[PDB]
Parts: sequence; structure tokens; C-alpha cells
Amino acid sequence: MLDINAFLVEKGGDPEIIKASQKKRGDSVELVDEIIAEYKEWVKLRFDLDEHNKKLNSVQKEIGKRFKDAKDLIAEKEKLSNEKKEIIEKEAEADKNLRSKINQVGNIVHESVVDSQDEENNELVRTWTPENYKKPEQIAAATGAPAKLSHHEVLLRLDGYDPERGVRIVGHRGYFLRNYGVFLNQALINYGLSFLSSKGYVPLQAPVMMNKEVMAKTAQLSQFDEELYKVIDGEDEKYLIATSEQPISAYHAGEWFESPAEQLPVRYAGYSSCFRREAGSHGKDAWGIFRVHAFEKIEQFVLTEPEKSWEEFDRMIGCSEEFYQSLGLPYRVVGIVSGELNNAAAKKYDLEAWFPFQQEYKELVSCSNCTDYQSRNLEIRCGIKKYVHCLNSTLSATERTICCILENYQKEDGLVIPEVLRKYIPGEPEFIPYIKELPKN
Amino acid sequence: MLDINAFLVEKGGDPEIIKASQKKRGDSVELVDEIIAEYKEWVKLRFDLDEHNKKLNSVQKEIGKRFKDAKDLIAEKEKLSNEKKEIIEKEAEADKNLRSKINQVGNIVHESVVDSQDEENNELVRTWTPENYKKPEQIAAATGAPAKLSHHEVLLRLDGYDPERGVRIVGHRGYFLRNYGVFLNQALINYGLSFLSSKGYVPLQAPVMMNKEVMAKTAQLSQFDEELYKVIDGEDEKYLIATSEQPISAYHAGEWFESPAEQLPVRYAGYSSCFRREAGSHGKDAWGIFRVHAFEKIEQFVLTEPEKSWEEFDRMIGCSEEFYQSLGLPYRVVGIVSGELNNAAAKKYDLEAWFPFQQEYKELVSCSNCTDYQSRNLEIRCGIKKYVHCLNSTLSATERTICCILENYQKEDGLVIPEVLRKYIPGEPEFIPYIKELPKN
Ligand SMILES: Nc1ncnc2c1ncn2[C@@H]1O[C@H](COS(=O)(=O)NC(=O)[C@@H](N)CO)[C@@H](O)[C@H]1O
Ligand SMILES: Nc1ncnc2c1ncn2[C@@H]1O[C@H](COS(=O)(=O)NC(=O)[C@@H](N)CO)[C@@H](O)[C@H]1O
Ligand SMILES: Nc1ncnc2c1ncn2[C@@H]1O[C@H](COS(=O)(=O)NC(=O)[C@@H](N)CO)[C@@H](O)[C@H]1O
Ligand SMILES: Nc1ncnc2c1ncn2[C@@H]1O[C@H](COS(=O)(=O)NC(=O)[C@@H](N)CO)[C@@H](O)[C@H]1O
Ligand SMILES: [Mg+2]
Ligand SMILES: [Mg+2]
Ligand SMILES: [Mg+2]
Ligand SMILES: [Mg+2]
Repeated sequence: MLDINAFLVEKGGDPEIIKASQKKRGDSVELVDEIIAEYKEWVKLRFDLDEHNKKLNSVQKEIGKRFKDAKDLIAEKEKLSNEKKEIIEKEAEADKNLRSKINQVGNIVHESVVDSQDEENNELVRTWTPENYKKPEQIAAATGAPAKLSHHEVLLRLDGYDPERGVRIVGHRGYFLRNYGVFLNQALINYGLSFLSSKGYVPLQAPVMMNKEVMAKTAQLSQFDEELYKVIDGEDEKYLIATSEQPISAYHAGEWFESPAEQLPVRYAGYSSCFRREAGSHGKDAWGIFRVHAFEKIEQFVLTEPEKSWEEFDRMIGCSEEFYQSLGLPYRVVGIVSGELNNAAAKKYDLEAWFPFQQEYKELVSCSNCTDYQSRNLEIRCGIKKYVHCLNSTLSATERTICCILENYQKEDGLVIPEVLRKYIPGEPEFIPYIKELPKN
Repeated sequence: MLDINAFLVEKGGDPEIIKASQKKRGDSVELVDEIIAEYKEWVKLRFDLDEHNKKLNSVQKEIGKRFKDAKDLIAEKEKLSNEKKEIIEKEAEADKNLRSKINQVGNIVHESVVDSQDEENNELVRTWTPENYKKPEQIAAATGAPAKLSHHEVLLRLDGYDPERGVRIVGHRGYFLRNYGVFLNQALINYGLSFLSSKGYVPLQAPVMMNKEVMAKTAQLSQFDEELYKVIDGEDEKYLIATSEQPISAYHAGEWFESPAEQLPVRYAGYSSCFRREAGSHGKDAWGIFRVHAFEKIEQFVLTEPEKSWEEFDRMIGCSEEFYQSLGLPYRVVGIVSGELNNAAAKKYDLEAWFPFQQEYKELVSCSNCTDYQSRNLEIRCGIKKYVHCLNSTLSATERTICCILENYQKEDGLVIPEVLRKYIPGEPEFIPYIKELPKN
């Protein structure tokens, strides 16, 4: 969340900036005034508590002297004490409601972000096409072949996954990966780790379960509602993670980078499976492994000094671009409109790759600067309270990245294996043949 | 479960064999007599239902004729019908209780299994040591160095995992893998897949969630009690899998290998994460990644003709032995006593590898022939009811396999990388240095 003092003009903050941000977000502007009011009530209670302590100390110090009368001093002590009890209770309630309200306020939207609720207004930041690919159309970028099949059709013809047995065993969107489906997924995981490791990222495999209290410090309420699976463990509960961002953001909770010039930035190549209920996503992207309930993801997670996060943000999206360029996948980078930012993000870029069968750009990567919104909550201090900035960016959500590869590397008789992945696959195949026909053809 | 007819002498079965097996298992022998009694009650009801149908048909066929009187035929129809209703209800209840009882009976213990409740009596099947390793002692097998550190100490000195941040974020046994911890885990996963794929196994990545009704057909009750995590999905529930054995065993549920000579055996190299509450395991193996709540495992899963399963069982444990030999890890293979077999297993071998710091053999692999116990429940038919046999065997539970490597590949200044894994790790290191000191030293 934002610092309390950010709401307080008298403390150096600017509530106006916060209201403007709320407006850009399409979120409550009223929250800001309410937060300010409750803060003043809290301060009043704190002063009153202070005064009662002063009176109490004065009174019991008098009782000591008249200990030589003194049922009146006692009568007042009991009075002041009873009042103090009440004040103590109100203060704690006020602090609670104040923090609850502040928790609802999204991070300050960066001035460079387009103010809109309509993704049609996403900023077109950059476009990239591979060599020998004239323009985005219904043509597999890597092979030049007609993009005749969708990703799920390609994967079926390759005998690379099993949605039918998947659905019977797990329910909707359930799947097994098979044969080269497994090998390609592993290839992306290992290439991704190797790729980031070469750039100084530390490989970090995160647990996929988190304690509720920790999850609550890094995920917003809406995620608990329609995103996260709850785990029952005897009499206890945990959550399954939606992204390694969650546990890795808490990795340095309560720690202090007290010599940041030498200690930061810290860069993690996160790897985990990810689990999402997709509770608001019915029917959309029904077949294939494009949108599923469980998937693997190589994540960039970085902590930097507050003064260096914006440069790091550029470095991180640049890292993902280089990764997709290395796979020969056409893409565009877009600046997400204010109305589509989650609470933690001050700025977000998505990399959307070209799917030639769909003939559409589809999101493969989100890259966010969350400044100190999460680190304040997790108490991750920086230097000299000053907190580190946290940024996160997809490197590769592997099953969805496979979908993009499938459409762009297809040809008449099968699938060309992207050159950079070959060394990660037994036999280092350059090409794998279609094994099955589609029922429809 | 076993076939109903197995309990019925008149149907060609031998209840005596089943009672002897129950006794070997240390399980209820009474169950068998009860199952036989309830079957007879069920048969009685079936005959009575049959007779009522005959009478009813006779009666309503008379009512048709007197339709030319006839309130007596009607009075009897209503009588017979009311009786039939009751019989129908009793029959269904009997069938239910009969199957419930049969479900409690473990598979027939193979005659070659030692009859005992005490693992001290496990059969010592085979022992193996690598080259230049005289005998199992407190010496790292691969390097000849003193086995000075436990697996968790080695992993800590390598900065290869983080149990402290793991515990804070997930709770007891929680961990992150870091740096070469991640690379070694991936190395084992990919080597294992490549290894089995070269032997004709089909790589199959299983989903880690299963519908309750399907899980119930392959897991025994005790697993639901202290092993499986339940998942909350809105108003629905699923289970997390304890092993890819579970979903892969259900992969061919309701299918029919009608030309088994050509269609079987079918061999899967299963890969998944695995989740276990270890609810009955408090404090034991407290530190390290030897016994954890989440781990990866490459699994052998095979379906064969009933007449070929015993030969396949030998092939499968042989495959695992070859795998550990290739890693240079000393081990023994033991025939598990009858009293330690789960319900599905007719026979089980464990491969237990030498941990030189612990100076003990520790289980890394279980290999089981479950004959047709699971396939009967999942309706996986074979030829010409005749069901396939199912077998399963660990190839590598990767985190625990890492523990064995750590103790056996340690030397004074760090860890030698097993030769076969080198190609799976960026830089193909032959050795990685200790990075941190232990607090205690
Ligand atoms: N037809 C293909 N077969 C295999 N890999 C391909 C194919 N097309 C593109 N790629 C992969 O995608 C990457 C980007 O390809 S590219 O944009 O066309 N450029 C190049 O190929 C060269 N600039 C470098 O190889 C390549 O390095 C290659 O690994
Ligand atoms: N339900 C899903 N199925 C398959 N892939 C998904 C699913 N949801 C998200 N992804 C993939 O994972 C990527 C990152 O997810 S995200 O929600 O957008 N952002 C994050 O999780 C951040 N931690 C950055 O990775 C998406 O861009 C998409 O490529
Ligand atoms: N000191 C070591 N360094 C790296 N790898 C080792 C070491 N010791 C054993 N291994 C691995 O474990 C395997 C089995 O080793 S062995 O039993 O001693 N036998 C041999 O090394 C030879 N028979 C084949 O290399 C070897 O193939 C090797 O890959
Ligand atoms: N809690 C755990 N933590 C780490 N590894 C475990 C844990 N439980 C089991 N394993 C590893 O997984 C292996 C197989 O597990 S098993 O329960 O014995 N058997 C199975 O699951 C069978 N499907 C065969 O693999 C064990 O031999 C052990 O090496
Ligand atoms: Mg928002
Ligand atoms: Mg996104
Ligand atoms: Mg038993
Ligand atoms: Mg076992």
C-alpha cells in the first residue's frame, strides 16, 4: 500500500495526486478524503491517550505523597483509567479501519501512462518482426507456410497433449502433455533459466503453496475472490500461488538492504507452476493450453533502489523482447491503460505475440514496476522509512509460449523446432512430423 | 479391488487364498466371510426380484384378458408392486455394502513375498556399489572424500536452497531451490525423461489436480486421511496428487486394449510435482529436502497383459537400478514384507540408496506390481472380464535423489557434478564450490 504520509499535506504528501490516480484507475476518489478524516480522528485519540497518561502519572505520583486522603485521588485514578481503556479501544479500531481503507487505494499511476478505461487506447510502444517475415498475417513466421492450423490443432496432430483424458480426470481445461509436448515445455523452462542466468539472474524455484497471512501481503482482494485456489491441510489452509511473483516478492520480507549501492539490484529468475481458477473466464479460449488452470512460468523478479527502478523496468521488458526475438516470434509491446492496471502496478507493459492462425496479437508477457507498494507491506527496506522498489515481468509462461511457437513453426507435414530450443530436447530434432490427422480436415 | 467371483467357491474363486493374504497383510480376515454372506443375501434378493417380475408379468397379462373382474387381479398387482419396490431398495443397499466391503480387501499378496509385519525381515534382493567404492561407510562414494556433511549441510554450503525463507512463507518443510539447486533438480527431471524415453517410454506430464470421484478409484482410504491435500475451487473440491501414478493410472480408464499382443505393453515416463501432507510424519527428517510436502518425480507407469506383468516388474526395477548405477550411487534392492504393502500392491521392491553421512540405506524408489486391482476399478480391459495389469515404479524422486547425490559427491571444497547430469546444466560444470560456511563447523 501507499505510505500513510502520502495522504497528509501537513506531512509532505499530496492527496490530490492520489485522487487523480484513483480517477485514472476508475477507482474510488472518495477513499482519499475518508482516509484523511480517519487519520485525524486517530491523531485526536493518540493525543487524548497521551494526555491521560500524563494525568495518570501526575495522579498516582500524588497518591504516593498523600500515602502519609486519599479516596479522592483514587476515585480519579479509576476514572482516568476507565476513560483510557475506552480510548485504547477506539484508537486500535481507528488504526484498523484506517489501514483497511489505505489498503484499498491503488499505487500512484505513473504520469506516462495513458488515462483510459479502454484497452483500445493502449500505447503502441514497439513492434518487431523476424527476418523474412514481411508483415503479420496468416502465415507462420518461422517457416513461411500458411498458418492453416490453430495452436491446439497443431498440438493434437503432433500427439503432444491430451485434452480429452485431461478433462475426464481434472475437469474443464485439464490436460496431460505428451511426448514432444513435454520436451518443448521443459525446453522453454531450461532455456528461460539459462537465458536469465546468463544475464546475472539467480535461479529461484518457489514453493507453490503460501501461508494465508503472507499471501495477503502481496495479493489484492480480487485475486482471493476469483483467482486463487485454497488448499485444505488438516485444520489449516494455504493458497496455491498464481505466479512465482507472489512467494518471491515475500522472499526478502522484513529484510534490509542497508548498503544498496553494492547490494542491489537483486535479480531472480523465478520458476514455478502457477494455478488460477479463471473464475471469470468461461468458455473463452476453450481448447488448447493457451488459457488453463495450471501452467509453468519463468518469471523475472527484481528489487532495486527507488531511484533506479524506471531504468530497470526498461531493462526487464528488453530482456523479454530479446527472449522472443531469439525464438523468432513477431510481437508488439503495448503500454497498458490506467484502467487496466492492478493495484500494485504504477506502470505496465505487455508483450503480445503474433498468432498467425488467430491473426491477432495475444498477451504472452506482463512487465510491471510496482515501485514500493509491495515492499512497504512486506517491510523490505532500502538504505538509510525508505523501501526498495519491486518489479516483475513474465519471461515465458511456457504452455502459452508453446501455443505461439506451434502456430508460427507449423508447416504442411509437421513442426519445425525453434533453433535455440533444439539443444534442450533429446535428439536435438530440427523438425517433428505430424502423427495424427484432425477429424475435421 | 478384487473380483467379486474371487470370493465365491461356486464361481471358481478361492476365499481361502484371500483370507491367507489378509492375514499376511495384518488386515481383517473376517471381511472375507462377511463378503460371502452379503453376496448370498444379494443373490437371494435378485432371485426374489426376478420372481416378482415373473408374477407381475403373469398378472398384468391376466388383467388384459379379464378386460372383457378385475379388482382382485389389481389388488394383487399393487401388492406385488409394493413388495418389488421394497426388494429393489434392499438389493441396491446390499450391492452397495457388498462393494464397500470388497473395497477394503487388499490385493492378493504374491506367494514370493515374505510374510511379516516387521521390515527387519525385508528380503535382501541385491546390492550394488560403484567402482572404487570398497564398501558402504562414511565416505562419499563418487569422490572418496570423508562424508563429513549431511545432504542438508552440503546444500546449504552450496547456497542451493533456502529452508529459512521457505518456512516463513509456506510453513514446516517449506523451501525454495536456488542456483545449482534449481539446475540439479531440472537436470534429474530431464535426464530421467531422456533415460526412459530411450527405453521406449512415452513422456507424459500429468495434471496435479484430480476430480474426487476419479481419485477415489485409484487411491486407498488411508491416503485421503493423512496424505492428500484438498483443493477448494469455488463450490467444488479437487485433490492434489501424491504421485503421477494416480492420474496416469486413470489415463486409460474405461478403455479396452482389445489386441494386446500388439497394443501392450504401454509404458509411460510420468512427470509431475507431488504433494503430501505427511500428516503422520512429525519431526522425522526435519531439515533438508529429503522429506518435504512438495517434490518432483519421474515415474514409470506400465500396463501389460496379465501374463506378462511379472517379467515387466523385473524390467522396471532393472530400469531404476540402471538409472542409479549411471549416477554412481550405491544401493540395495529389498523385497518389502507383506505387512508393509499398500492395498493395491501384490508385490513391492524398494531401492534404498546409501547415504554415507547418515551411514544408512534410505528409500529412493518403490516398484510395485498391482496386477489388476486398479484396472478392475478403472475398467481398463485386456483382450477377449479380463483387465490389464498395472505396475508403477519410481524412477527418480528428484529432491530426495539430490540429497543422495549431495552426500556421495561432496568433497572438502565443494560438490562434484555427476558426469551424466553435466550436459543438462548450463556451463556443464564438473564441480561447484562451497559458497557459504556452516554456522557450527
Ligand atoms: N525456420 C526456422 N527454423 C528453425 N528456427 C527458426 C526458424 N526461423 C526462425 N527461427 C529461430 O528464431 C530466431 C530468429 O530468427 S530470425 O528473426 O529470422 N533471424 C535469424 O534467424 C538470424 N538473424 C539469426 O539466426 C533464429 O535464431 C532461429 O533460432
Ligand atoms: N490462465 C492462464 N493459462 C495459461 N497462461 C496464463 C494464464 N494466465 C496467465 N498466463 C500467462 O502468464 C503470463 C503472466 O501472467 S500475468 O497475470 O499477466 N502477470 C504475472 O503473473 C506477473 N507475475 C508477471 O508474469 C501472462 O502474460 C500469460 O502469458
Ligand atoms: N568422481 C566422479 N565424478 C563425476 N562423476 C562420477 C564420479 N564418480 C562416479 N561418477 C558417475 O557415476 C557413474 C558410475 O561410476 S562408476 O560406478 O564408478 N563407474 C564408472 O565410472 C565407469 N564404469 C563408467 O564411467 C559414472 O559413469 C559417472 O558418471
Ligand atoms: N514426502 C516426501 N518428500 C520427498 N520425497 C518423497 C516423499 N515421499 C516420497 N518421496 C519419494 O518418492 C518416492 C516414491 O514414493 S512412494 O510413495 O514410495 N511410491 C509412489 O509414489 C509410487 N507411485 C512409485 O513412485 C519415494 O521412494 C521417495 O523417494
Ligand atoms: Mg485496477
Ligand atoms: Mg497480464
Ligand atoms: Mg497394508
Ligand atoms: Mg515407498
